[PDB]
Amino acid sequence: GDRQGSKIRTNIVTLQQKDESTATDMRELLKEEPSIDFGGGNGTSQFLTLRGMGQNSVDIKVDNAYSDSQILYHQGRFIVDPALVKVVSVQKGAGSASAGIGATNGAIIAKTVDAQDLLKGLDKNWGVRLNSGFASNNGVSYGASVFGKEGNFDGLFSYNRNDEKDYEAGKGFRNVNGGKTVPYSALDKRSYLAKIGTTFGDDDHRIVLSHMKDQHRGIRTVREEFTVGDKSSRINIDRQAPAYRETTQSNTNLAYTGKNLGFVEKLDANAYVLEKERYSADDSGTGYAGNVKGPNHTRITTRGANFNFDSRLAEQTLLKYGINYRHQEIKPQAFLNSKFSEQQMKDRADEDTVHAYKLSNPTKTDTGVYIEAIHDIGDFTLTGGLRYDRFKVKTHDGKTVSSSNLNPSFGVIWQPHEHWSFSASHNYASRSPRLYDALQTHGKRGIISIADGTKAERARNTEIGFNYNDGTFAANGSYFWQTIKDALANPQNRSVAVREAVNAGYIKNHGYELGASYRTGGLTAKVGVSHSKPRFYDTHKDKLLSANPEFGAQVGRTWTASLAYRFQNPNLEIGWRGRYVQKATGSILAAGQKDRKGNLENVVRKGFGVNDVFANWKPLGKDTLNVNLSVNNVFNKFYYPHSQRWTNTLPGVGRDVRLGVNYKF
Amino acid sequence: DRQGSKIRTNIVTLQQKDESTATDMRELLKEEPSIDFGGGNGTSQFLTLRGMGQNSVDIKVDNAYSDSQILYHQGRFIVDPALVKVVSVQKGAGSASAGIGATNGAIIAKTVDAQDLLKGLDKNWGVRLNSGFASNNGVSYGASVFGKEGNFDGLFSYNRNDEKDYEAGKGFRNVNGGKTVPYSALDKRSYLAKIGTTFGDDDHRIVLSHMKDQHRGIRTVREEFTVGDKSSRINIDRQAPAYRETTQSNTNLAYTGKNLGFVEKLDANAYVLEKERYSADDSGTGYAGNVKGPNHTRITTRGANFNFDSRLAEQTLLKYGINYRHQEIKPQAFLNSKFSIPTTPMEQQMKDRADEDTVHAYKLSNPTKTDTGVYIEAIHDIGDFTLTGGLRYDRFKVKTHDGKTVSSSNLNPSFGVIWQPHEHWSFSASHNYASRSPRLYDALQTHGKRGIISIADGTKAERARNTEIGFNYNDGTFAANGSYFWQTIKDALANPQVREAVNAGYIKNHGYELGASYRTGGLTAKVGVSHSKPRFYDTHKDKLLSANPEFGAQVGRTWTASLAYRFQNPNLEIGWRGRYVQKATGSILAAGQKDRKGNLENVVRKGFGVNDVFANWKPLGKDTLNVNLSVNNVFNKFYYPHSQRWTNTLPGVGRDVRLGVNYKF
Amino acid sequence: DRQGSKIRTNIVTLQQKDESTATDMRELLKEEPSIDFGGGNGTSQFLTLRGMGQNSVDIKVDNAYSDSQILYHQGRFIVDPALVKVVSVQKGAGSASAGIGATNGAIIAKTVDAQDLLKGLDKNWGVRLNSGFASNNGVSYGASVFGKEGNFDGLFSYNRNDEKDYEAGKGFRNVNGGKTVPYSALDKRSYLAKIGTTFGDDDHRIVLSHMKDQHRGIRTVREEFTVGDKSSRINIDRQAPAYRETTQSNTNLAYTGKNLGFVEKLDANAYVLEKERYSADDSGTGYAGNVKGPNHTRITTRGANFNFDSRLAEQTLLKYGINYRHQEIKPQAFLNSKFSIPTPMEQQMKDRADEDTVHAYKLSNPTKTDTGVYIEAIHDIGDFTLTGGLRYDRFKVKTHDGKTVSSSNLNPSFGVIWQPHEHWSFSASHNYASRSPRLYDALQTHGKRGIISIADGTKAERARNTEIGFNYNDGTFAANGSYFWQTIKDALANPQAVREAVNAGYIKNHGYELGASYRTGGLTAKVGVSHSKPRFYDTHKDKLLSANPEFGAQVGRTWTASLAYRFQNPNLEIGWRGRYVQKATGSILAAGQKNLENVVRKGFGVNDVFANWKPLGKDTLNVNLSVNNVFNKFYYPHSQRWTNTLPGVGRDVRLGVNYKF
Ligand SMILES: CCCCCCCCOCCOCCOCCOCCOCCO
Ligand SMILES: CCCCCCCCOCCOCCOCCOCCOCCO
Repeated sequence: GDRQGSKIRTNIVTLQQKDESTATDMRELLKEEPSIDFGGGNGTSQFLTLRGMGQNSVDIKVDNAYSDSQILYHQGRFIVDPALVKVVSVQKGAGSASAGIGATNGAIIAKTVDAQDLLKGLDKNWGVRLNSGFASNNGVSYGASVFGKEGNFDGLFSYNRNDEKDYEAGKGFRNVNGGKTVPYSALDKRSYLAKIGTTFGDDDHRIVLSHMKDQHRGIRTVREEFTVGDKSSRINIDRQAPAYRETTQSNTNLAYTGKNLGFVEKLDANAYVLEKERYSADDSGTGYAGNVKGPNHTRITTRGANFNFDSRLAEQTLLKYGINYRHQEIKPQAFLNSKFSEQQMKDRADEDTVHAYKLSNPTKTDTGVYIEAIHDIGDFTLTGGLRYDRFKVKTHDGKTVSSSNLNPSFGVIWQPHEHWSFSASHNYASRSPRLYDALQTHGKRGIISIADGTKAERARNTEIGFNYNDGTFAANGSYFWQTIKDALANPQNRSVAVREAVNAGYIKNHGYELGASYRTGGLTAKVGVSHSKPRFYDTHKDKLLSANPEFGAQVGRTWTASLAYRFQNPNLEIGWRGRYVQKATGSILAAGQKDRKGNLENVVRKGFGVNDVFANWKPLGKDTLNVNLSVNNVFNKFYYPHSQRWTNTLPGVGRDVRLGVNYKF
Repeated sequence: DRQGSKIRTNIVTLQQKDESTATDMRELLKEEPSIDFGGGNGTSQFLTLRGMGQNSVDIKVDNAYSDSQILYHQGRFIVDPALVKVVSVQKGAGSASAGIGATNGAIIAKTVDAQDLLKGLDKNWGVRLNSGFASNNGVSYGASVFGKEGNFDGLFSYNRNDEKDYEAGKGFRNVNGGKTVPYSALDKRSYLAKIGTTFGDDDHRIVLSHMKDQHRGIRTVREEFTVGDKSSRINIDRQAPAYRETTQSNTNLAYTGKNLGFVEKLDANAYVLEKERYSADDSGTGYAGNVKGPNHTRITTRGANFNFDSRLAEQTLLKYGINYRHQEIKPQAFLNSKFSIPTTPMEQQMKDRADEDTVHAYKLSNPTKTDTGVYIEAIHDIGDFTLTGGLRYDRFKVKTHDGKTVSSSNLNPSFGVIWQPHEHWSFSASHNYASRSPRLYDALQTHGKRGIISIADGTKAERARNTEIGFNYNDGTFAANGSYFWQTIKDALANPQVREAVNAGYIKNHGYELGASYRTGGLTAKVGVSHSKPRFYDTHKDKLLSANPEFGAQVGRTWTASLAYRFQNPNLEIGWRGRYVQKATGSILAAGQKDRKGNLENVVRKGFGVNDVFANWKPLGKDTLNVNLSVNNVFNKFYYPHSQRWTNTLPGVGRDVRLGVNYKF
Repeated sequence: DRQGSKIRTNIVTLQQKDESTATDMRELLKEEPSIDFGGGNGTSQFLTLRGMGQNSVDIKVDNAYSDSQILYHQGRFIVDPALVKVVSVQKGAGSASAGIGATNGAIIAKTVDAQDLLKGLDKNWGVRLNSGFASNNGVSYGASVFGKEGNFDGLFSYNRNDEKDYEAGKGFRNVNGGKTVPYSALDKRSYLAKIGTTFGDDDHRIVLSHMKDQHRGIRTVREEFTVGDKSSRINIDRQAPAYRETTQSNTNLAYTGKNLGFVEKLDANAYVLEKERYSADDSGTGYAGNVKGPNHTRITTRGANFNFDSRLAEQTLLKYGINYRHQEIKPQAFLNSKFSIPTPMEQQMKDRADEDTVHAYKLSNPTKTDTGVYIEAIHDIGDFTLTGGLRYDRFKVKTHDGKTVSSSNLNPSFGVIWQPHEHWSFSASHNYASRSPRLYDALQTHGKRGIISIADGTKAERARNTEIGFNYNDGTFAANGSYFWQTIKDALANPQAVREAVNAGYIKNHGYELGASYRTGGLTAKVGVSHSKPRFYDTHKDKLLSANPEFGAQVGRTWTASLAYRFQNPNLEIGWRGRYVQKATGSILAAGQKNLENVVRKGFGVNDVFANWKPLGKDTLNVNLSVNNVFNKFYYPHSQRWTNTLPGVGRDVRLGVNYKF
């Protein structure tokens, strides 16, 4: 099983569990997980943090494809729709050698659903699955899926839609027209999956071809992390200029797995193309896009491939080795550059420089080779590995800078008794600079480059853990220490017309997680707690590190608990679930954060509890029909989650009563 | 049905509807002489019952209904008959169990169910496909899947009707000199999703339902008009056509329990009904505040109804229950601050300048209206008399967009007698009181850019006093019915008095309806005639009632007739149908209506007659396959219907040849 | 087929199309040397046949076709092959039964039917799913449901093809220095709805059918160009991209009765064809009158055809029938009143009197009515088949000023086929046909730029097409050849404040086509070449004929070939396909196009490799892999303007799957 205490949590959500839930986003789906925290709002209003660390350092992997770029820092990076997914797992902090590219701070890892998963409940080779959803606060959802198998072939198509209105925050929230809803938080969210696959050669070989699309549309504000405030605020209707928007994530993926190949005992490979888009119907009121009148379209394309081989050197020792490749390219619609604008000469001088550049699409190439030995001796499992990682960054001025890193990793698990493991690991990993914001790449605000020696961030993550499980009771614990050198955030002047990415500091993180469960005769009891302390230490004279929630947030210590009971007759689980986040204090920046004026901020944030009760009934006895009812945020709590800025941005959803149905025939 | 012609239950049956070629209520209910629809597609249409408009008459689907509107230049939304299984009608003030607002009657529809679709089939699941062509000018299709497992049942239906600009009858010429009515094309879609359980000896049922009904296309600001000459008020610039979606959605939870002791039967309903207007650009829409780019306007209607039947004795039933409805209108944004009165002269701009300040100073909230009623009704059979007594207590509460709140309440008695002396005869009389609360202002004007719309301090509900008599003859071959009615309605409200909603006068209506039918060996013959005379008497100094079609129309005496013959081999029915409306004369306003420049309008409306031939064949003898052929408006008559404005707005559909197949397996 | 190469029936089969990865006609018909398509996506494309453009060549689906256009800066709409079950081609002037306007030929397509989809299945209903992936750069999918109960049948197909800006071949650079062609992305959707009945000993059939084909995306004013440098006439401002939908719809009622006695066969068709352009904002569109906000422009085409075959004797068939078509263009609004000539004085005064006249016109939707009656006798004697025919064609044009002008024509046709041996045919035909004036551009009909009328005597174009051919086929080897000569009198192009459609010259064309094939046990080899020479000759003093690609292009001599092997086990065909077009020279204008242009168009080759696999052996599952333009060749095709408009798609790797159950 999982034996690194709490640092690798495999299959946190299973498809069969997910079908008993009423959630239609990751935020509600992973709320029992204390180290994970989502900001408020719909879609890409949301930021995610893991052990306090943001999506600058934590990735969401679906079918083993992931970008590390972003569209705009006033919104978070795209979070996949769980309707597509069959499993979610998590890996925290710096990973081992087989972990892939950029594993400094960890990842949400998801696999899309397959034909065999959907056929599960049925006694035949094809099937249909319908679902619908109703939410009082305030949405409607449905989907369908058709799937099957003939000879050595299988396939599926799933369409899902979730049409969500402006959500009502908890009690006491008032929106400036004096309503209870959060302006421009409506989103029409659609996804599809198309898969075809073949399994051949004694079932030891499989090729799967997959296309996924995940899309959000609606009238959204420039800056999705805020709504519209009072006309006297910086977040008023004019500055925030809502306009129709679509933001999309698409992935075509080819995947192969072979087993018992003689020359190797298992091989996994993946080649994909991931597209991230922003489309806006009018960008006149969008400063960041260069105020581009009418439709505007921004792309990020990610091409990747991974190969992974497992070779057995002896009954007790496995050798994993492989290679990762990823290329990312950002495409503005048009470069804007030529439009960039008593001793101002120095400025006309600057003006003439920007105009003089001829800009190209920025790219970034990451590649890595790795080996890992996993050796079992006595009731110890020892893991040794190494990665060699290089990147190359070509910014929009054509400037190219690369570097490379050698990253060792060591891990021990000890399992003395059959109910016990204990763990320790010491993992190094590196993470290449990120390209600037895709939406700002047109270069209208000046040129964004990279300094000559700039290098990758490099993490040294040490941690210990234990797992207990005796079949009734379970528990796990993790303590971790993280240092990351050469952190990069905002660019340095070389006057503010031309700037360069630079290493600018270091990062500390440390903390703990506990979890326990109790299982008997239909009763399922659970508790968990997590606290961590991300800190960003400026090292550069112009202090360029950032408290942008993308990097992290100092989240309150977080408790979660659940209590559920499953009746033998009728087949019905009812239960309660709560999440309590304590009061939090302090910026992620050790020197503190400022305020557009430049003034110290006394970052404080309130604790709050959210409580939910739910029910799953299975009127037919099988998992072919699920009727689910939930009432989330029972007490209609008014609150702001912690992973976002601390000023009063976007509250949690007020109370919400949901009825979902899925049905398989 | 024994109130002569005042309650017509099941005017349209599903099995009849499958033999028809109609795709809207207007064509479906054309044999009904008291019902009249204005010209044009979708919400261009106004409906009148006994000459009374959608201000006083509601369409109820699954016992959910709003009384609000989007904009007075269009009619209120008329459900797609593709969704429905039955249509019924109740005219004038209803009895106590009728629900909220029953002063003038209602079209009442129920959506289709699993058991209705399984009708023709000898199994527990099925599919239904349909297809339609219309020469003038459209194409339609749909599919439906439905079934039953254990105590469960469900269905999904999709229907689409893609209609082009229609050609009017002969001699119509459109201003480019074409024969089609500009911007009358609509792409009309509907869905139904339902899931239900029947349990407990078949005496209990819970059904959960979602319906969506949507029209899209390039439509004019003001759908009651097309585009006229560039010299008219209805020219291309003023009418500024643009893409639009207008939508009716309902999620509905319905419960019925039977044989529960003291309660012989219980019916209950809780629902959320959404009405929406979406426009892709509202720059040329004055009424929306000339809002540039996309614009959404919402009306949300939450309701619940509970209804109990208790049996006090074998001949007496007691009905009692409670109705609750909350309506809330949501503009996309209040506009308030941009209130502006042009100079254009005149030299009394003074007070203007003042009013401009008045208006910018408000803070506006979404208007709401809450209606609630408790009622009791006894139905007593003695000798060959059936007596009905009832009472309703109704209250409302109106919160306008300035936050002002005004309520009132009413106690509404109702008495009804049916006498059935012979088995072929009934005679009837009723004396029914009912009330109807003020309507909220137009949803699309709620933003307040044209000024503040409030409600005066003592304003109260309209109150109807409807007396009527009737008879029903039926001997198995020959049938007939007749109704005479008289209607007084006190405290009529129309245009506001910052302006406020006030009571401004009273309404009269009287008239009659006769019908008769003749059925014997294959032949079926029918006739019907109806005439009413709605009159609106001003009481206020500013004359404040309105000749808007919403309120009503003086419609010509209307005759309908049909003759059809069902052959036995093939199973084929061929028939003629005709509808003839005589010339009508006045305004609905007793003192006369005035034309923009304030002059009295000499309201005159031509008579016309429309003839239709149709055929229904059943190639297999069962009802599981219908092939329907029709030609409507055979003589390609050019005319204007009466329920709309009298100037020449939107003509009837010219001649139209239609083919429709439905098939169920 | 026995007219050498002039009539190619069933060039594309449904069964073949299912093994292909192509999602447009251009890639589907690339092995056809006489057909050439311009560069770009959707209506950026021009078609030529024997060097003749869409001004004279039609696309007929289910025997319905318009001859009107939206705007001359884009080509006429080309149907999506996802709808079709067959494509066929008829070149030059047709015989009498060919329909209206058959001066220069037509691509001919039939939409798919229930029986075609049921093909591989052993039951009365079925589903078909498909998906596509394209590296450069798109994704596609669709679904179809279909069946049969008693005497009746029906189908619904939906198809969608979401295409990104395409990357051109190597060395192309776009002005932001990318490799993609700006605004060449299109979201392309089609659906088909059909219901039919077959009755009366299977000798009678009625089919009702509705089809819609639609392209949407951000597109430029003038789709034949992208966006060039800000110093060019094709810069971002002039080209003002904006959201656009362009749509072809057809509702069709079709009847066929057989062996009805005297009448051996009857085919009839009555249909309504809609062509539509919708734009979200036309402010930067000069041609639409700079109409602010949404704008939509329509062309409606109502037609009917009736065709009878009567057998006068075992050896002689008589065909006769009648063709009717009405076309009406509808602007959103006439604009007429705002005509304005920019500000010498002596011309100014003329100018200001001009706008007064324009402003006095009250304008109506232009219409055109075409009708024709025909008879053809087909007579078989010895090993000769002789064909004699006659058409009488009239038209009536009502332009936007209400002016009406008609003419009529009597068009004879003669054809001989001689089949001396069973492996041999030889052919000749001498066919006259006429083609009525086309209405001005739909999108310009508003008349803001002035009034567009028709001169008093103007008449139809009239083609005299003579040609010879041969067909060899012995079961293993096959070859065909065609030579043709075309003269067309009274060509019309550009108008003579108030301007007038006129006859302004003539057109000549000649050339050849040759094909050859070789088929032996799984192996299939094919080659072809085609060369033609369209030439427009001004007759009018103001030189009025046009070099726009609508009318044609001097394409380079074109070679195609392919080589494929089909293995028995697995059921896999792999092959190669080439299309090389030689360098070209010259205008279609005999006197040259203008400031005189020396027209030169470079040659190029395109190579593709492809595989089709049937993992189940039935035709119910096809897995398709192709790589088109393997060597990533950078080029401009010839059926477009010679300047450097829109290049060939670069290299593109595709996988497509269809499955039937
Ligand atoms: C618009 C983007 C969203 C749609 C996603 C689909 C796009 C196309 O993707 C291609 C990937 O292939 C999926 C294969 O599905 C087609 C084959 O159907 C299944 C037949 O195989 C079952 C064999 O028993
Ligand atoms: C200018 C006039 C000529 C126009 C002709 C165009 C006609 C358009 O045809 C297609 C649309 O048809 C829709 C109406 O459907 C009529 C159905 O009649 C068919 C009878 O079939 C009997 C079944 O046994």
